[PDB]
Amino acid sequence: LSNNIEINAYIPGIGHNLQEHSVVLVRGGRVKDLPGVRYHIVRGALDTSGVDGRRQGRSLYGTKKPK
Amino acid sequence: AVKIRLTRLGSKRNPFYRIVVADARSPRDGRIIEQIGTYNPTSANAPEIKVDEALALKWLNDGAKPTDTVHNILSKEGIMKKFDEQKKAK
Amino acid sequence: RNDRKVYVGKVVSDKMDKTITVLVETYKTHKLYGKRVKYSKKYKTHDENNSAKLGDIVKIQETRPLSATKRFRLVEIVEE
Amino acid sequence: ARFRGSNWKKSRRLGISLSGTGKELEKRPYAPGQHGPNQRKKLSEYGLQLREKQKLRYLYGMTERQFRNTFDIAGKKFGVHGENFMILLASRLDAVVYSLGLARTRRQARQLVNHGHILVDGKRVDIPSYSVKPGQTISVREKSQKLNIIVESVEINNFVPEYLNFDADSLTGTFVRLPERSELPAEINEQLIVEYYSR
RNA sequence: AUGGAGAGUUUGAUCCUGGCUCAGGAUGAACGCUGGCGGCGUGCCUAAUACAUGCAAGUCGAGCGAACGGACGAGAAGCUUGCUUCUCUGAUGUUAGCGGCGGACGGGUGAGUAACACGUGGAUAACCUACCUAUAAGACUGGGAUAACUUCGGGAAACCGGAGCUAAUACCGGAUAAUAUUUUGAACCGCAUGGUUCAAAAGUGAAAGACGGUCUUGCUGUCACUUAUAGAUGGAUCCGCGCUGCAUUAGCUAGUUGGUAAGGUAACGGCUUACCAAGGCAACGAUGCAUAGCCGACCUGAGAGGGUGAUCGGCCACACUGGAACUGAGACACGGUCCAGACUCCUACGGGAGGCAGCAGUAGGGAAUCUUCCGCAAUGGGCGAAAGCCUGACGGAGCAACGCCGCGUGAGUGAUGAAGGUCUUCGGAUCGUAAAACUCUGUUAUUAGGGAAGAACAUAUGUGUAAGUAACUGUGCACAUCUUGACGGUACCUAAUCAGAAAGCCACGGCUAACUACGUGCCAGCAGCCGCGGUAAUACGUAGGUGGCAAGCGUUAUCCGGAAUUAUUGGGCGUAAAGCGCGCGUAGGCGGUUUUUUAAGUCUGAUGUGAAAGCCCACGGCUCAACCGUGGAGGGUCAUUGGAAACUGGA
Ligand SMILES: [Mg+2]
Ligand SMILES: [Mg+2]
Ligand SMILES: [Mg+2]
Ligand SMILES: [Mg+2]
Ligand SMILES: [Mg+2]
Ligand SMILES: [Mg+2]
Ligand SMILES: [Mg+2]
Ligand SMILES: [Mg+2]
Ligand SMILES: [Mg+2]
Ligand SMILES: [Mg+2]
Repeated sequence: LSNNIEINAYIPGIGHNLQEHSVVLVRGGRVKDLPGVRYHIVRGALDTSGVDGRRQGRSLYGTKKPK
Repeated sequence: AVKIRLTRLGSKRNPFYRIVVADARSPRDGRIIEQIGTYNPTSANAPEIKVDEALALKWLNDGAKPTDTVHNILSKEGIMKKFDEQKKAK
Repeated sequence: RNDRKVYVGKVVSDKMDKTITVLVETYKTHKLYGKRVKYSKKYKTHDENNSAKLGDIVKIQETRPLSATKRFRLVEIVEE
Repeated sequence: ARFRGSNWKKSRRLGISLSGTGKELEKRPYAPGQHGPNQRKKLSEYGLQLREKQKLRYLYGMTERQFRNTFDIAGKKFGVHGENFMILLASRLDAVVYSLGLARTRRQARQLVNHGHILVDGKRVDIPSYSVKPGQTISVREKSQKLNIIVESVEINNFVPEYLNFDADSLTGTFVRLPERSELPAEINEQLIVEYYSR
């Protein structure tokens, strides 16, 4: 993180375009299954791309309105 | 210099002034010595005015000097004439 | 005209020259539990003639600063 | 109005004629949607309180924020909270115009007041949220004194409550006094809404 | 009386205990999707990080000399009487400079500060105060300089020197004046120290002129000047009480605590020094460490409480870092000075310069916070006699759904249940009066016209009246008139045209309102908790429908609530977490019955104060509302004072 703390962040949605050195936005909220994963990566912010093919609850996955 | 002046209240494009005795160095809308009245120049197409004559005369005798608008307001209320008459006939 | 605060208290030390320390006792109430609890405050007062002695109940009155920490003057010895 | 939706579907959902005619419930008195027919589930207590609140809110054609604010201000009045809330909802210019009968529908009266065909004490009022008070008069704009809709609604002689005194010749109504619970619709249990806003 | 809801989850099942979690409210928010408008607010919380550039403090010619400038209007005719020089007059004006006042306000910031910093209540017989107001008395008589300017010399610049000359409301001597200082006497009074008044004397310094009127240089108006005493304002000091975490911080203090003398200060004082003494603080938490600007208030809660200290007001502190003083009524001074330090810049390399936590803006940091805008028209401030100048205070506009409030995205009729989507038991059901179509409206929007208030004034011009005058001009007051708008041709109003440009977000297993079909098949994926998904998934993704909201809806972060889960209100310790292994005993806490007395607690009345804004109640004004305004009510463990004696405390 920008404060030099290293964390594990879950990537929500189906399919992602993230690799090493990608710049991502991280919010709170742990994944109960994953022990040491205590944060989430916001979709549709900075490098992270929106979920492709998502149509319901798009704002939660950073997908634009298809129209 | 003690002075009698208008401190602004109300809202944007809707001023409403309180008439206050305050030190000249104090901020406008800030510390005051004592309020004596109110002055609304946007009421019923005629400036509404309220003043306490006793306090106005006390401060005029003490040495507080009004501003232009406060002097006009006190003249309209007749306080200036009474102060002048008392000073002349003291 | 305007008077100055006067307190009554016991003398708890007089080793200083012309100075006696007076312990005024009060009872502040606990702000949450409301119980009465003792509160002592020591006052440094001027004793010009060293009349007051360790133990006697004396009376003090507030004055202008007289020393680094003396703000009171002995008025009378209520008891002894 | 602000909610531009199927008032028939809303009436069917809430089991009440928002228009007051009953046409919506005449044929299909059950809820809309794929599961409308053969619907037999039982509402919980929260569901019942919510349904009562929604009945009143959609009856008066208001949004949730304004409805809640009106309920809050009514709570500050002296008396029974629910009755005060109901009379305050009745006092709205939309409700007053609709009761006077210058329109055949509450939404139509809302559009009239919004477009400014109404005057209160002889002055224009564009805001349907306006809260009328006893002793005031509601008139109609001269440029719109001969509107087909308004004249037809006036011709249809509807009942005028006691708290309103109307004269159709001048198209002039008067808000005489505050309404009463009996005058206000009895299909609403205001205690349920009070409890809903309690939790 | 205005006020208080619970639910899921430990088991095969149960009751209890117990934590975890959820439903509410809030925000200077950020992010994701989406996004029409108006009104009122709010908008660098991070780096007290560094800052390009512009602007944020000047004004006074009615204090002063000088310079520039040149009307009105002189002289010769160049025979051009329309153009001309110097031998003039030279007015309306402008300025670099001396001098006065203002640069100590206004604006920014919260680093430091755990402290009489702040809040509340008091005290100063220990204090200071320019400008302002009132009263009284004065403003007399002389003098020496210097800036500017001219000249010579040295500089890239910053700018420097030497010589010569000249002003003042600049500076200085003397004269008279004191409630100020010394001494003596007297009168009265108080909270130790002391305070007020009177009478004698001795020492003793103040000042200024400018612009006008009458003109008799005599009188005199306004402003300005000096001394004294009061008022007002502002500031200073002291004190009770309140105001934070840690003992895995227990000792701290040597000018330290007191006295004497002196010095010093507006002022008292170890404030400082010399001497004498050994005192002072601390388990009622000293010292140390950590963190922090404090408050009015703000959020939440039924309350008690808990959390916070943005915007606005008060108080404090700071101005690259540290120290110091100068000038001044006032500073140890944000856009002053000196010194030291870090950092940065310019240079002709000789040497010079700077401090945005002012308004914009740049770079950087950050999840994140705006225009290098307009005007002094309003209010306020500085200077000026005034017009007026200055004013990034302020008043406005610009941007941002950041918040709150208001209005839209249409309304009536409309079964003939149209097409089409989804489901189906293949009959139908549903989207659905929804749609289509007819009728209506123009809030909004486009076009074209009209168009506020906010503006009071000041000044100037006319009169009237009042103190003074010997009388005017003037001065105070009163009534009239010309003129003054950045916003802005904006708000608002009118007329015409069109439903036409203006709906999205989340959710639908229980909590919790809302269910079905396909795809998938412990995978992909969901998830706040319990959990869901391995072919019949209302829990994953899509679709139809439905629910909640709606120009917003969700997510994340943080605070209060629910949590009686630190329990004063309002919990416990046999077996759930919890009685020290047990004595002896210090401080503290608590304490048997009666009588008298005190009034510290306790109870009751009066007075002052608890700013304003805010919350609550009422009323009034914006078309409504938010918002704005005005009254009321509230808020102290507050203080002074008078009363009662049952209980606790004292005798
Ligand atoms: Mg700090
Ligand atoms: Mg509670
Ligand atoms: Mg300065
Ligand atoms: Mg600066
Ligand atoms: Mg700045
Ligand atoms: Mg960045
Ligand atoms: Mg609690
Ligand atoms: Mg046990
Ligand atoms: Mg035992
Ligand atoms: Mg108040």
